[PDB]
Formats: sequence, structure tokens, C-alpha cells
Amino acid sequence: FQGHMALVLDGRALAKQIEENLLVRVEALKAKTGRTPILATILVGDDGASATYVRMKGNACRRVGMDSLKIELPQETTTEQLLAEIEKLNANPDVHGILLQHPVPAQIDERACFDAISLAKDVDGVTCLGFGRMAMGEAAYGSATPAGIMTILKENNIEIAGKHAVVVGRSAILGKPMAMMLLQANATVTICHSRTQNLPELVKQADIIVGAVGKAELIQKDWIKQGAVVVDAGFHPRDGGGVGDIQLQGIEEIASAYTPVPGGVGPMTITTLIRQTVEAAEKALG
Amino acid sequence: MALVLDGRALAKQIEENLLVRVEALKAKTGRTPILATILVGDDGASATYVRMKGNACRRVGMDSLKIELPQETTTEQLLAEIEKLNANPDVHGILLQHPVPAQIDERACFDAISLAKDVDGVTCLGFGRMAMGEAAYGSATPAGIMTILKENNIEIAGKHAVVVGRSAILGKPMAMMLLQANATVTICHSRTQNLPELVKQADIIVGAVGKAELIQKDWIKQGAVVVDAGFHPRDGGGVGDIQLQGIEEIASAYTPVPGGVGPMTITTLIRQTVEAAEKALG
Ligand SMILES: [Cl-]
Ligand SMILES: [Cl-]
Ligand SMILES: [Cl-]
Ligand SMILES: [Cl-]
Ligand SMILES: [Cl-]
Repeated sequence: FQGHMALVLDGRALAKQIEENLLVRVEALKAKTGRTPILATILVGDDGASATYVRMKGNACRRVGMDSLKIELPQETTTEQLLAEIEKLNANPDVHGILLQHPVPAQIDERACFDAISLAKDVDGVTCLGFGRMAMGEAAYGSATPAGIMTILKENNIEIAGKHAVVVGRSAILGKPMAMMLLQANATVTICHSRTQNLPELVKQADIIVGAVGKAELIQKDWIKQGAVVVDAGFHPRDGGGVGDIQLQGIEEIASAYTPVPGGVGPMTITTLIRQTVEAAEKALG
Repeated sequence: MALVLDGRALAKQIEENLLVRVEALKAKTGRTPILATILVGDDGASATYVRMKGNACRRVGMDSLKIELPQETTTEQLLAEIEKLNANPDVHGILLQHPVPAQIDERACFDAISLAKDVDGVTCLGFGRMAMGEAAYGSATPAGIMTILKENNIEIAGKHAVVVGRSAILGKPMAMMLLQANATVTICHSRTQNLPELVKQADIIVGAVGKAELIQKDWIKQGAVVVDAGFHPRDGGGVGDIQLQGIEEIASAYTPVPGGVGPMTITTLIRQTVEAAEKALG
């Protein structure tokens, strides 16, 4: 019975492992050039979850020997003001990557602002250009969460080619890039959303299921195919352990492998961002 | 029983008001809209397609700038030509006819076309913009298919669409356009297992494989909407990527081959050129 239980896809462990390599790379770069890699983080407004995510990302920068430039803008910031701040960061040669923490206050055209980030500094992978390049096999930083997921799958030797992957959710920065990344890895990919009919049946057809709906435990455990690889990209704070977008209680009897929540996708989102920032700094300072 | 999704008729209809628009623009500005067409090398089908596209331009009162480059053209040479066209204020749209000779990095060359002139919808930036709901010219073939479906009042929202093929200029944009129209979308390709199974569940099936009659009639769901984007010339009538002989007994609606998707590929390109000229000149 112990042997037949699902493989835990341990994002926490993998993130720590990647960070050890990032640290030596950053220290080498600092020694050679005298300069520290910088991630600019932009936090617009007062959302508590956003503030926490930015704090965690800054901490990850420092863990690998980098630092962050913390830009904090008021909740009433306009699109025009945010664009101007991004252009300042684009023009600053000391800034290697730019993170705009989503979701910005809703009066701002978030897409316009994402698209203003220069490709070379798009270390969270949010630009339309970056998405298009990735979708067509050209070099670009990938959207952090789905790229982190691909890394988890590859480093745990999960078979993707020829498998049926079902991505539930189609957001610009998660579901859509996830789908394109899985397609590039030769999965057959189905993309579902709030207007999908027969969702339970489509999920049951999936060899690989990605929950990206932002609704706690929406994906039911009885929809999961026996032996499926289960990736839960959600996080919803709860007293006594947060939960994701998938019912994971007892998942170890159903899945061949799964990402826990917490400790699965979350750490790899942060670490992917920081890795792409190290790559951007290595390029800029070389 | 099937509705014939008549691309020829729709193209003709659309060209009527494109001609009105172009004649109004010429009268106002004294300038003729120009599509630059780039034919690289000796492929016969490519030459035919480019001529058809130039003819369509002329039917709606525009003109073409015919660029013909040799089979042995290099990536560098083609990029240089595209950059000349980008900076030529007399050129409003640029078409690079696919597939270019194998030694050329076609994707690099597509991506060199300026967004404002990307009237065939081939750039990575244009694809990404489209996929995220931002304004951009759409890849001509899939955008034409969307127009056919919409003009024929085909229900897309909530339907299970299956796109067989994932090319950068056809299957991938087709998938994203159907997704924006609120279809659930499955994208299949040469590594798909159980393709017949998946096709059988398609409410909307798009054949985008470039292999004659690969998609079998027996795989088609009763009542499906069947879109065949293939064309393979044959004596006494070309065929597409789907077996369509007898399709009228199965499909609720289908695109014939020829006369379905093909005319609408051309029309979409010309429409987007009219749009580009109106923006540049108006
Ligand atoms: Cl707010
Ligand atoms: Cl792909
Ligand atoms: Cl011509
Ligand atoms: Cl004619
Ligand atoms: Cl969409």
C-alpha cells in the first residue's frame, strides 16, 4: 500500500534545490562585475495577498544573493501613471527584471501595463509578445506559474508527450500559457473555462489535470482518472492549512502523482521568477 | 441535410463593401492602398496563391506590390526586404507567402513584419495580442473561418471544438479564436493518441493537418459543424483534410472543398489590408 500511493511532486524541495544553484551564480556575477542583480517589484494598492506575495518574492531574491527594488503605488494609481513607472524601470540599466504583482486595482488596464514591460525584463512572463514567442517555440521568459509547473513535471520524470492534458481555467497569465507549454511538450490539450459543458467528463478523460480556476476545491476528486497526474495551482487560505482548486483529501489513492497545497506549485512560481531574473542579470551584465 | 457554409458567396458579399470603402478612401486621399506580396522561390502553388491574392486586391480597388525573390534567398536577405517594406510609406500591408524555401527561418521573417502591416496575421506579437484579447490582425485562414461561422449563425459558445493540427499560422490561432468565442477547445496533433475518439466528441471539428482526407467521415459526430481547411489538388476537383463525400448526411453544417475556407482566407487578408490602409491614410 505504501508503494502504490501517489508520488508527491515536492515543489518546496525543488525550489530550495534550484535556489542553491542560483545563489552560487549570483555570487559569481557579483564578484566578476561588482553589480547585484535587481528585480523591481511593483505593488499597486493595499491587497493583503498581493503584499504577501511581493514580500515572499523579495525574500527569495535575497536568499539567492540578489535584491529587490520595492515600488509601492497607491490604490488609485491610473493606467497612465503605472505605464510611466514601468517605462522608468525599463530605462534603468540597474533593473534586470520587472514584476507587476497581479491583480492590480481594477481601474487600471492591467494588460496594457503588462505589455509595457520590456521583453528582456519580462521575468514573470506576462507580455503578449512573450506569450506569443513561447507559443511558437521562440526564446522568451515563461509565465512563472506554468513554467514552474513544467519544471516540476520534468524534474519528476512525468511523461507528457502523447498524454491528454486538461487545463481548467484560461487566464492570460496561467491557464493559457499552461496550455501552450503542455502543447509544446506534445500533450494533447483541452482548455476548459466557465462556459464548458460536461466538465466532470472532460476532467475524467485527463491523464494530466491542471486546476487553474481560483475557486476552492472546485475540481472534484471523483472526476479524476485513476493514475492521473494532478496539478493544483490554486491557493485559498484556511484555518488549519490552505487548500487549492482541487479536492486533494485522499488524492494519494487516486493520482499517480500530485502537487500538494501548500508546498507544490506555490514555491515553484516564486523560484521560476527569481531564476528568470538571474538569467536576465547574467545576460545584461555579460 | 447539412447547411453548406458557402465561402465563395460570403467572399463576394464582403468584397462589395470593401470596394465601396476603398473607392471612398482613394477619392478622399488620392492614394491607392497597396499590399506588398512576397513570393520566395519556385513553388507553383505559392505562385498561384499570390496571384489570387493580388487579383482580390484589384477587385476591391487596391493594388499590389509584387516582390519575387529567388529560391536560394537567405534569411538575412528576406529580413532586409521585409524591413524595406516596413519603412515604405506607400505599402500598407505585407504578405509573406508560406511556405518559404527550407533554408529560410520563416518564423524570424514573419516576426520582422511590422504589427501595423501584418495583414495576414503571422507575427508572434499579433498572435499573442489576439490570444489575450488585444487588437491585432488575425491569421487570415482561422479569422476567415470565424467569419464563416458567425455569418452562418453557428453556435460556438459551450460547444466542444476539436482542432486537428497546431501550426503557428493555422491550428494554434484557430484554437485561440474558438476559445475566445467560448468553445471548449481540444488541440490535437501528430502525437495525439485516440484521435478518432477525440474527433467523435467534436461539436465543431477543424481539419488543419495538410494531409488529404486524413480525418475520416466515420469519426464525425452526428450534427457536427465540419470545417476543412485543407486543399490538395486532384483531377476533377481538389479535396481537403477531411473525407467530405457524404458529409451532408452527418454534419449540421460544413465547408465544401473547394469553395469554403479558401475564398475566406483571401477575403480576410484583403479586408485587413483595407483596414490597414484606412488607418494609415484616413
Ligand atoms: Cl483596489
Ligand atoms: Cl506546440
Ligand atoms: Cl499579383
Ligand atoms: Cl478577379
Ligand atoms: Cl479566451
